[PDB]
Amino acid sequence: TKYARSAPSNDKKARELGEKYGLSSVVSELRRRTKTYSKHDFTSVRYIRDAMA
Amino acid sequence: VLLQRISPLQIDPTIISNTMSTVSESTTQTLSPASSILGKLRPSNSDFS
Amino acid sequence: VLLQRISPLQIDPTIISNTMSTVSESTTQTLSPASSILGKLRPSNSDFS
Amino acid sequence: PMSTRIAEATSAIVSKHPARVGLPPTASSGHGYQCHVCSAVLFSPLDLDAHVASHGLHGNMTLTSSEIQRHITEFISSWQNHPIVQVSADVENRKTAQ
Amino acid sequence: PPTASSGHGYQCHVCSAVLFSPLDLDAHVASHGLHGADVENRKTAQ
Amino acid sequence: GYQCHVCSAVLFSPLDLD
Amino acid sequence: VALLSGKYPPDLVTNVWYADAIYPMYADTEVFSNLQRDVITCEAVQTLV
Amino acid sequence: SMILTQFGPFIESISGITDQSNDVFENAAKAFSMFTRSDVYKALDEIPFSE
Amino acid sequence: LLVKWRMCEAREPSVDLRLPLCAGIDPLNSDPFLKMVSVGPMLQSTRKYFAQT
Amino acid sequence: VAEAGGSLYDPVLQKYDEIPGLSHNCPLWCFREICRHISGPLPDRAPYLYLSA
Amino acid sequence: CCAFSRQRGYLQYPMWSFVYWGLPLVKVFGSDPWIFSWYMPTGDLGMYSWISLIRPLMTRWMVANGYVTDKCSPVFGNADYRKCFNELKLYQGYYMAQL
Amino acid sequence: MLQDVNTVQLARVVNLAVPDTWMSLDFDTMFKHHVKLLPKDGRHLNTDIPPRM
Amino acid sequence: EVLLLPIDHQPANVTTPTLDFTNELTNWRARVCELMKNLVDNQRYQPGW
Amino acid sequence: TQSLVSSMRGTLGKLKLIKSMTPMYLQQLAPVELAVIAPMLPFPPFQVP
RNA sequence: UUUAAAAAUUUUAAAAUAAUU
Ligand SMILES: [Mg+2]
Ligand SMILES: [Zn+2]
Ligand SMILES: [Zn+2]
Ligand SMILES: [Zn+2]
Repeated sequence: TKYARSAPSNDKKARELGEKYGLSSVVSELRRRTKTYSKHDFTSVRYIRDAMA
Repeated sequence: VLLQRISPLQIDPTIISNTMSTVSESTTQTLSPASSILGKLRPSNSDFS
Repeated sequence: VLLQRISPLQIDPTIISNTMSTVSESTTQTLSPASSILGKLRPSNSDFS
Repeated sequence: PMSTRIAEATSAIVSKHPARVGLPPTASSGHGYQCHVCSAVLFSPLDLDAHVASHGLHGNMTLTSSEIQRHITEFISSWQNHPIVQVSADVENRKTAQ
Repeated sequence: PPTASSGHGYQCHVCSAVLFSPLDLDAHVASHGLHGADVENRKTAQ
Repeated sequence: GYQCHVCSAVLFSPLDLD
Repeated sequence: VALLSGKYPPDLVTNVWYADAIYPMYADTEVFSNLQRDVITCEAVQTLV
Repeated sequence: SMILTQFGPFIESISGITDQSNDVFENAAKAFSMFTRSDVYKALDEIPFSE
Repeated sequence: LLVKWRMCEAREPSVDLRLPLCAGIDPLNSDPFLKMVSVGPMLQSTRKYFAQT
Repeated sequence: VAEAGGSLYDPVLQKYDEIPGLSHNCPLWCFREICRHISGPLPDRAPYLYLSA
Repeated sequence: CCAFSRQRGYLQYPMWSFVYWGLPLVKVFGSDPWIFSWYMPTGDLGMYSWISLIRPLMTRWMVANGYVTDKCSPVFGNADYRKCFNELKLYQGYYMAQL
Repeated sequence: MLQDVNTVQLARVVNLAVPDTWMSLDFDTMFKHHVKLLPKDGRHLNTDIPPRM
Repeated sequence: EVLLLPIDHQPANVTTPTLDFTNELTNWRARVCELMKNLVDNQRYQPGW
Repeated sequence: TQSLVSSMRGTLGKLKLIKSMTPMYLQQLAPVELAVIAPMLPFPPFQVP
């Protein structure tokens, strides 16, 4: 647990960008689906690869 | 057949190979006792009946 | 992990490699003492923990 | 979902062994894996497979799904028997957290 | 002995492949399942 | 079919193979 | 080859091994029915004489 | 239906069912060459996409 | 083609089978996963196999 | 051509992979629908033909 | 690799050229499906690699369809590779890839 | 004049290199330790190599 | 206020260390190598070499 | 030559002490199995000294 | 009295493929 993410948050700016171009539903869907991964696993890295392809 | 069914012994002819592979012998030489006995003996669990 | 972070000690098998590489072994042989320990001195699942 | 899918794949790779039981061996009920080329009864999947492989005239071997499975079981036995791999975990228990 | 196989059979029927011989087919399916009266005859019977 | 083990040549009977 | 290569299972206990490998051939009762055949053979030879 | 009727042997060859060979390869290549874009979009029309 | 070989034994693993090293190479991707986990990634320098001149 | 063959069998995992066929591929659907709605009554179906010049 | 293989008096590549460039086989010579990985190198080394793993079956298939001769080759035994590989267009792709 | 020329000649006659796909793997230790020129059951009188080759 | 150790401790006296051989963990390696040399010495144990 | 004579010595001395269980089996367990199998045989033993 | 270590150099100049600044 001590190695959890501690860099500053990326929430307000991301939602601002998503709202300025109408892509708010997509941003909210990604921001929601990402918060369900809490284990460094093959499945989470596959999630990142798929989201970035 | 029933001796095979009952007996606990098991013949695995890799003991011979693993013991003959540790022999120290040169290479500039036209004879090799290890290879010679491995050829003469041919350890194979095909017919140990 | 705390000991590894606090210690000024490093580990590298290149020391063993360079030490072994100085002994002279015959090219025409079947047993290589320097080349055997170098093989069996690499940990499994590469963990030095 | 992908979690169940990767989990099933990991199980299909890693669960190539029946179990680890402490009991004396036995021909009948000693987990003796019987071959068919000859009536012998071996006490391990890898043992039975080395049996069947040494059956087959080593000079005339070619690639096969059987050989692939043989090498995979031989490979995973070592990772299963490594001690750090035996005793290790990622998630904390109540007692260790306490 | 060192037998081989030749020609005829091809039906994998677990993964729809076609093999080189029925003996190879048998070995292949076995791998699947594994991973994943004369008087002399009268006297002998006697 | 009976196959050699030194050059992979294939024959059709054990005496021929020998 | 069989006399040079030979090994037991990993940790066999011979009493248990034979106790559960010798059971079926003694549960099969067929040697008792041969003594009657021997009786009939002797009776027949004597009657012939 | 269309692509199957065209090159079923090629489907079998590259899908790990039938042994590969040069004849199926070159026949399939013929099928690729002698083939029009209207044929492409008709083949796309044949696909019964789900919801 | 005059030289023959012999496939004897599976070498011991060179990396843990639970450690993601490249996203997409997981147990779902069987062959790359087995090659990566039984050979191990690259961390060495072994250039120039007989580029002598 | 490639997807006509269907699913595949894994010699390592001993099972057919679960990858959805073309009937779950919304990029192909959008491609076909855009080409349709652009072509309309015209017999020619390609919205432009790429050529050397 | 088929759709980009023919174009105009035609000139076609046999698949053996593509196998020479690096692309790994699937089901050649009556073997099991999906035996070869792509990590097989490209060129002579890769060719030797994928051949030596199948050579016994590779020659028994040849002998099982006609191709037979009275010449004990050290590699392929009695089957006449020199005629069949010319027939199967193996030499052709193997030497066209090098151009 | 040093470095006798039995190595440059072979290096110039043969073209055997590490392919592209192996760059991510650890082929060096595979060359060093896990391809053994002494066969499994000892010498053979065929696999013997002369001292000056 | 005491900590036990399975090996002897001896504080250094320079904060810029350089190599030396005088310690029990090197003497142990020396002893082991000497006895390895011994059991390799005679032809009573390794005759084919 | 001396090398070949020494290699033959090594092979013989390594073949005389080969960790095989077959002789111990023939001494300790084989007669017990023969005696356990004999009374159930259809054709009783017929021996001479 | 017989065997054997053999050199691991570069930065390799140009032409094609791919990755990047
Ligand atoms: Mg830039
Ligand atoms: Zn058997
Ligand atoms: Zn199958
Ligand atoms: Zn032959």
